[PDB]
Amino acid sequence: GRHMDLGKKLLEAARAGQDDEVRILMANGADVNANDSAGHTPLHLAAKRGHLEIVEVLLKHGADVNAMDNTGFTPLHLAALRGHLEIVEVLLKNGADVNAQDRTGRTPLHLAAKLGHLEIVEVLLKNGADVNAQDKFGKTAF
Amino acid sequence: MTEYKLVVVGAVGVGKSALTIQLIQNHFVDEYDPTIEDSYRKQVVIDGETCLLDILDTAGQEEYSAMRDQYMRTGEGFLCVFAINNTKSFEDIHHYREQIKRVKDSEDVPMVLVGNKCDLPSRTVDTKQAQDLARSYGIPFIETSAKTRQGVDDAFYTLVREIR
Ligand SMILES: Nc1nc2c(ncn2[C@@H]2O[C@H](COP(=O)(O)OP(=O)(O)OP(O)(O)=S)[C@@H](O)[C@H]2O)c(=O)[nH]1
Ligand SMILES: [Mg+2]
Repeated sequence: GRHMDLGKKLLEAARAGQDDEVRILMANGADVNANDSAGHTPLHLAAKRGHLEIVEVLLKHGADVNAMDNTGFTPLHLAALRGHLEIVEVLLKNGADVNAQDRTGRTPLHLAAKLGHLEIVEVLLKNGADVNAQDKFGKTAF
Repeated sequence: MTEYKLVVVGAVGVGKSALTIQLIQNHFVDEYDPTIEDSYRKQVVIDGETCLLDILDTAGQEEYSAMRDQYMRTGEGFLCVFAINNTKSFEDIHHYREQIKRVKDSEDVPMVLVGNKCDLPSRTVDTKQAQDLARSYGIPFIETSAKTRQGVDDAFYTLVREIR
């Protein structure tokens, strides 16, 4: 009842970037890995939006750093897609899988290279991203 | 059951996400959150048969246009949405259609034209103009409102029938 409802508010707070509302919801027992209907966790929404503080907070609270939404994106896919560098770094220092595949086989490197995020491509390669990784169509990142 | 891979495409702000969340959760989101790429899953009954809808809700924003190829390769059917007070978004159906054809190397890809926001008072895109566009393309045309829920099931269920 309540616990489910704290999850939905945590999702909203993580998306809308309310750094302190997040801290409260957690201490009222909210689930750090609550899912929206698209399968996003709070860490996906915070990584997507570029809220570094909220990303740090969620990880300090046991957030699953390699959680996958219904498309198969991890938070590292989301941060890379939109060029959030410090987020990409922090996710990687907390054990993010650098070669995690979405449902079509795309790594974070695939998405970063697709959208031209060159600084993300470099940081990904420094962290053991595979240059020859293929998606499910046989296509590499380039 | 049979799984149908449905892809919702169209310009920024036409109601792709609001249509989709109406189908899945039966509620209308008044708030714009720009979509990158979201997947939704629903087990439904269509024409008396149980099936699963695997729905991808896509980015209208042109900054993500390089991701289109990928979802055009994977989708079985495309819900081509415009808003009835958004001339540009109607005109953009052409660009979406052309890319789909090129990626599937085919002129016959399951597709439905969706004129969204039919609850709105004034409109700049004529019903006749849209009916004509759909007849040119040889595809069905459905008028929807994510706000009232009008034509929501009809639109998705119609795309399913086109995949069959
Ligand atoms: N009046 C009315 N408003 C609608 C309807 N569908 C969506 N809207 C409104 O339009 C706005 C944008 O809708 P949204 O569903 O986010 O567009 P989108 O096509 O997903 O845009 P994007 O993610 O590619 S950037 C929202 O405020 C939403 O409430 C409708 O049928 N009628
Ligand atoms: Mg959307």
